[PDB]
Amino acid sequence: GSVHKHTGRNCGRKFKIGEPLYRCHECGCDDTCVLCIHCFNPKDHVNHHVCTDICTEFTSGICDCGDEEAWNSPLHCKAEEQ
Ligand SMILES: [Zn+2]
Ligand SMILES: [Zn+2]
Ligand SMILES: [Zn+2]
Repeated sequence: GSVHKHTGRNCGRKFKIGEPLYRCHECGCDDTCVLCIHCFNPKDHVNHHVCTDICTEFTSGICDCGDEEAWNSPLHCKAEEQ
């Protein structure tokens, strides 16, 4: 897979139509806190309650990975791995 890391800053990537927005009940500050396909690390959320929403004309936004206000726990962005 190809990767473009956002290290030392937030992701902020705008979801493309059709993509999942991931939320985690445990990690999210609230229900508007979301991660993109590039960032969501399944390892961070094994014992967690995760839901996806799907990007449409009316459901969109930007990825909160790297924005510390959005998360209760340290996230390990998927893009940073190898
Ligand atoms: Zn992202
Ligand atoms: Zn990320
Ligand atoms: Zn989580």
